[PDB]
Amino acid sequence: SGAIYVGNYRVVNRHLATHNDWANLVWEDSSRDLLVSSTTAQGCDTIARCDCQTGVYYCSSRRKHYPVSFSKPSLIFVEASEYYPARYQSHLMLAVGHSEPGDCGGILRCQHGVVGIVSTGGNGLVGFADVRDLLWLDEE
Ligand SMILES: Cc1nn(C)c(C)c1NC(=O)CC#N
Ligand SMILES: [Zn+2]
Repeated sequence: SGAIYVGNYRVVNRHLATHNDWANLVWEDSSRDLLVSSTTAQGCDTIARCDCQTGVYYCSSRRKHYPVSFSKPSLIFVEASEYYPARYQSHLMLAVGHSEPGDCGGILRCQHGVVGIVSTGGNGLVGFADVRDLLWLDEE
């Protein structure tokens, strides 16, 4: 589980979005496993705006933050999972590391702030849904 809280936005894995999230929808994209809902309270999480391929992620299934190298966001074939069929997930970054389904929503952070959230895993790879291209999370 886990979210990003920036301005009047809450950024969650689309597959973990609540009824309250869908009742307060701003933007969702199934191909990226992202959903953004409206917040009453201002958020102050800083979104990275950068090209970084090094950072740190939170892994709930180890209670540990791990430093990783990761690929730039891309369209990647992800084995069938419980919530998406076998498919191209878009805007996905991969790193060598541990992840289990409930790690979804752990933050990946670089020197510039929040890069993304844990979304895919298996075969020793963890995938993160990028948010750095979502420039509108900054404004309005
Ligand atoms: C973070 C992660 N690690 N692993 C092994 C898998 C399958 C995931 N993602 C999901 O299961 C999301 C769905 N459906
Ligand atoms: Zn960065």
